[PDB]
Amino acid sequence: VANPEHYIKHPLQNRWALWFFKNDKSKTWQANLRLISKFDTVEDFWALYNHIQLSSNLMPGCDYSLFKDGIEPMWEDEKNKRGGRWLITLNKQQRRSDLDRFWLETLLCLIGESFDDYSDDVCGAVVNVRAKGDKIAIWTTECENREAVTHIGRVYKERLGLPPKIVIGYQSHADTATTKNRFVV
Amino acid sequence: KKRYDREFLLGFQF
Ligand SMILES: *C(*)(F)(F)(F)S(=O)(=O)[N][C][C]1O[C](N2[C]=[N+]([C]C3=[C][C]=[C][C]=[C]3)C3=C2N=C([N])[N]C3=O)[C]([O])[C]1[O]
Repeated sequence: VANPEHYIKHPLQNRWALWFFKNDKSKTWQANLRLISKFDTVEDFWALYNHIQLSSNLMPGCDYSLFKDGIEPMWEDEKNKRGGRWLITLNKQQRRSDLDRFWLETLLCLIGESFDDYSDDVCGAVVNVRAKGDKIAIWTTECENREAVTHIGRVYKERLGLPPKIVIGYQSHADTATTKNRFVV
Repeated sequence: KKRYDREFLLGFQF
């Protein structure tokens, strides 16, 4: 038969679903959350990424959310309720320089499965486009797993290329909706 | 099981 290496799509470990949040106050938060499309290969990822707008070009109050097929971009989802997020705080000047660069590095960390065995703990990621300052976060399934959370946050910091002086905080979803850092790297 | 390098993935952009 034919060597599949000449015609086959490069498959990912997980199928990923990209979501979009359009800020509307007349509707509830969940009503604004909409699904864009699903992909489970490398080519289909770039087929989606190339035709959508960058995070810097969105309106204030819009979110991109890339999660595993089956997990919704909210804390009340089974996979999310017991975990938390590695938050990256950006300023207004980092929208031009860092925002689109950090988000695509974040996207490649998810689909590329860059955290070894602890890539299974990863639920997804979401970029917040706000006028007061942009935010990027990687969500995990369990905040109690110390070894899992610490590895993801360390390797994620190394991928983005953040200086050692910059300190980022992991905060759980249960503490955010009731903020304090459970871990720092 | 299925893992990729960042520089391998960037080559499939165009
Ligand atoms: C923002 F994080 F920017 F989205 S927000 O400050 O929460 N926007 C205000 C409004 O958003 C609602 N919200 C946001 N999320 C996503 C989320 C989860 C964990 C940490 C940060 C953001 C959710 C909700 N609401 C619900 N019910 N589930 C979510 O997952 C908040 O209610 C807030 O009033």
